[PDB]
Amino acid sequence: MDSRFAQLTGVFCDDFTYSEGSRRFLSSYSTVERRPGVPVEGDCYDCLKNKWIAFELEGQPRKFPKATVRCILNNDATYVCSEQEYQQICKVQFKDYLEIDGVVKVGHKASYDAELRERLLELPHPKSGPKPRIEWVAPPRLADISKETAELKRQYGFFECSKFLACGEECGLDQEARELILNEYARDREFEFRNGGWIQRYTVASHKPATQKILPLPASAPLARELLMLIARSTTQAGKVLHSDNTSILAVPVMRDSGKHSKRRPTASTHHLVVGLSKPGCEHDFEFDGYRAAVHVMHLDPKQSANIGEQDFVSTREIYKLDMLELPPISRKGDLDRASGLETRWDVILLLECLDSTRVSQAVAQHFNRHRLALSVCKDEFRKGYQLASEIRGTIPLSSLYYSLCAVRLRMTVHPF
Amino acid sequence: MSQFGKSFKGRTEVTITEYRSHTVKDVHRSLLTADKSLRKSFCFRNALNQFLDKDLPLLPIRPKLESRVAVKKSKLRSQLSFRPGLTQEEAIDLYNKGYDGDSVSGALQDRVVNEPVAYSSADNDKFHRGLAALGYTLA
Amino acid sequence: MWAFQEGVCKGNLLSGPTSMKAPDSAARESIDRASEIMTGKSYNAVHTGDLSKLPNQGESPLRIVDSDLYSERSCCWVIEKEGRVVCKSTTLTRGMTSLLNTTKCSSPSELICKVLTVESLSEKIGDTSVEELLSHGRYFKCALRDQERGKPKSRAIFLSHPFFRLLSSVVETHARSVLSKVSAVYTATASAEQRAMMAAQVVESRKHVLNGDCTKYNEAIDADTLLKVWDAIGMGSIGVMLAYMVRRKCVLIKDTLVECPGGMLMGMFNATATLALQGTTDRFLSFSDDFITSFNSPAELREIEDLLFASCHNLSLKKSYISVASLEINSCTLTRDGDLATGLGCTAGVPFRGPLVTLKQTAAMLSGAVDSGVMPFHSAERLFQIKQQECAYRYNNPTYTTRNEDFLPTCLGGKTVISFQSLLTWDCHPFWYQVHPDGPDTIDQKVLSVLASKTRRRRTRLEALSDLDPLVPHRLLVSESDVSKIRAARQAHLKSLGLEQPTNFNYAIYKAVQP
RNA sequence: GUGAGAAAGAUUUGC
RNA sequence: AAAUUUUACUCACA
Ligand SMILES: [Mg+2]
Ligand SMILES: [Zn+2]
Repeated sequence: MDSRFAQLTGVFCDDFTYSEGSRRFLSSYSTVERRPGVPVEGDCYDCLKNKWIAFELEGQPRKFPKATVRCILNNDATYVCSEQEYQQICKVQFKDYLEIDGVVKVGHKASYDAELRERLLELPHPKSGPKPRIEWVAPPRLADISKETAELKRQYGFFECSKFLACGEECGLDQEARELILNEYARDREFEFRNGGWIQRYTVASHKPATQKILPLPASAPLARELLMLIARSTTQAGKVLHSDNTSILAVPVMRDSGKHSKRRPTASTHHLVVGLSKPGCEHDFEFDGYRAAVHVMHLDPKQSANIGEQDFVSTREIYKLDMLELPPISRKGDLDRASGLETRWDVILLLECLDSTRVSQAVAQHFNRHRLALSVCKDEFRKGYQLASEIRGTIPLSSLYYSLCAVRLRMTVHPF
Repeated sequence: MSQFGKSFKGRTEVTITEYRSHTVKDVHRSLLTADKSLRKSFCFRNALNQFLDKDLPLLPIRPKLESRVAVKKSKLRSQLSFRPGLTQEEAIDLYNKGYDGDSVSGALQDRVVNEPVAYSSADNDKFHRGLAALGYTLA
Repeated sequence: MWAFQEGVCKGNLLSGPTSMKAPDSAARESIDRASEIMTGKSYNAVHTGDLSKLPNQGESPLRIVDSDLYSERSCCWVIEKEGRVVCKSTTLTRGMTSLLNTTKCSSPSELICKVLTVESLSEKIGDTSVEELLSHGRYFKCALRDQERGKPKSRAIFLSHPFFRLLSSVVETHARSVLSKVSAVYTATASAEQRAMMAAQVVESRKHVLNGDCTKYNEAIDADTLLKVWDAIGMGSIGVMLAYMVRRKCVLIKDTLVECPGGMLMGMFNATATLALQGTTDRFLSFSDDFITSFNSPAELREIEDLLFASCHNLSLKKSYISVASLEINSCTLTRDGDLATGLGCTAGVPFRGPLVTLKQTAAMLSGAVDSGVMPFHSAERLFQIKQQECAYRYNNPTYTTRNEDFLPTCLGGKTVISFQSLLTWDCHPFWYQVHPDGPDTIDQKVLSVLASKTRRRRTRLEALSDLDPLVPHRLLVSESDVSKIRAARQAHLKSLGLEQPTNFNYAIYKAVQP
């Protein structure tokens, strides 16, 4: 019981009658309406329902028996209570906003404010930093992009073949030949066979990054949609060769070898080795029963495979082609070649963007958008935005970055802005 | 021992908000591991079978949009359309007819939708979702 | 291909980067950057501007919205097993429930009122005191934010204690209110394109436009700046407590706790930092770490740079640039007259996740593009047809479907390729209503939602309390017996009506079918 | 395949 | 073995 709610209860019931004439709710703060000779379990009593009603604020319960009906006066101009009638009657009656002293406010000062402020004062504080010097210059020209591309080329070089990009081109093998070649390649590598599926067992890790170079661009990527769909399917269900209309791939779970109790079934964190076939003529050739094909492997974690396989090649290509300029022919190294170049290699580049889970091409595209929209940029700092080699790691991401830079160079050379 | 005394140990009463939040199964998140989840246990196949035979023959047939007006490309602007919520009596009736209470409560609140539109008509009228270029009007 | 676009293009057609890399490296790098900025050798973290312009809201009632306090997203809960601190990764709902159980409070509002009205830090609130709460609220867990376009190396996000979330909710609500009062651009009901149009309207007077982004934004917003802003807007002891918790915060990397006295841990107080900038001047239109300003002469540019330095908004020399005929804000690019810049822009592709979710999201994206004038309607029609063909090629197999009904989509064993215009006008079979962007949820969405509800972090044996009477407030206190009675009555009514489960209600369909 | 326990299990990963 | 501290855990039950 408190005296702060006297006014609140008075306006709650003004002329509300329950049976014919008698006020339904009697305020306990007024002796005229209060019932003498009986205990008071609340600030209001409903004769019709024969129950007590107690008003309290948000988060400030009062000491009343559980049987008493509690009404909550929310701070956002709304009310909550047990009975529907009380909730509705309170809402209409309290349509006028009246402040009841005893409501905590955001600016409330607690008794420990001084102690906490002193503790904050005794804690470390930052030191003012140096004022930067900013010089605005014109955005980089074709020479800077060429320099970046040449730096990448010199630092990393090129592979002798497009390892997994070559899987975008149909090999000269049929379904049965492809399955036999993949199975025999798995057998040759000493992969464990269990429950009709292949598993790659590892014991020790060199714990050093794999060699990184730049993949040359195949002539075209006709089997891009099929390759992505097959990657998705295989990484969803692994161990057996999965076939498409014109190609097939094998997803092998990679598991630790622990002896007898070694893992038998893959979990959600198990990586996969995706093995694909391409035309012969590289160091990764493999022969069996007169069937020759280049076998190329990509090691993907489950998230990487899910990202790669869910991309839409056809829709992306069409959306890009909606408002695209003429694409110049390019060579194996991404250099402009109007004599022996091919315009289909651009599709390959797109496939590369789909195969790269780091999607550095998106960073390059954003920086190139800034470049195109910019009139002046910071000196010796906007250029550094094109040097993303330290951000990524691996053959596929490196090739994607290199060919994104090559695309920027080609755009600046063929369609200068 | 009941789950109420374990999940809410030390408390005899909790707000409906907390109890509802403890059992939430109507929030969708677009994630990479979607196709795998759908394939697992043929859950999507079973759900499609169930929908085609138990839920599909209950959706009312919605009349197609007819009214449209001539429109011309214009400067980008923001179209504000105010969709009002259900009335108290309407919500009570819909609940009494067996409609899911959560959806009715969600529709109870008045809402306003802002969308960028680059087409205008002579009378400066609103357009339906995605049909501004064709001129279909809210009316 | 993005390089050979006539208009503007951010290369958003593909999904963002992802990987299973552990978050140790990113969190360690962020902490090291924060420490370096603290030493005052790399960037500026000391606020110098005057915030007296901001209005004081100290007399406003302390209001908390429980909707954002309970959620299925992750959070860190601190317990003391024997004598050491153990940080467990739970859901925000579970963390809030545990906090209320230990403190023995019905709702978060009661907890905050009790915390603000104790005689001493050592006073007991249930099984814990304010001192214990502040000690536990300074612990954070680290995770990786993947699928962020343009960031090949994923950034580190942080999961906080339920008490930290409880205080941050109030602080950010009041900061957002003050921001809305400061300018008309920060209105709650405003889209990105509306904000960009207002920005264009604001900088039409001047000649040059500086489109700027801030570098190390989270590592340069010290607890001192947050406390300064909170005191300026009048947050009382809540702001002091939050600043104290932020100053002593510890991050659990792998299996070791690292102290990070600097920074604010990856966007916990976006509104507060926006206020830290907006209260010192009116020449900027900033949203956290992204802003646009305008100027005429190099002197104005120097003044802008000084203002940015004073407000601890360190300019990003790598990304910020100057234009005369362009305006980039909130990722949205507009011409100086306010019209949308021609080109793809921020159009994002729809990955293959569910046979029908993909179609619904593609419909939403195409509707957004067509309405904005990004592409003409026939192009959207062709793209929708192509997407339907691709979905058919990807999902039309026994694994996902076993039906052959004609009305079904070609990707579910059917033979119907719906036209985009036909779908948008609701002129199709009812089965296609779920594919409409404004239509019901699809089968895949419901299946995935249920499966998620069955996950380890979210699984519970509590008797579900769903399909409630609209007239019952969600702040009403209930017990086990009460929920049992409600469920029994509802099930009895449903069985009387002959329905085993409630019938799904769609606002659009109901409003259309009405006379 | 289900449950529980490891700073922890796939709606993971926050504002 | 590879896009190299990642591709790893325990118990009970069925
Ligand atoms: Mg910007
Ligand atoms: Zn090779």
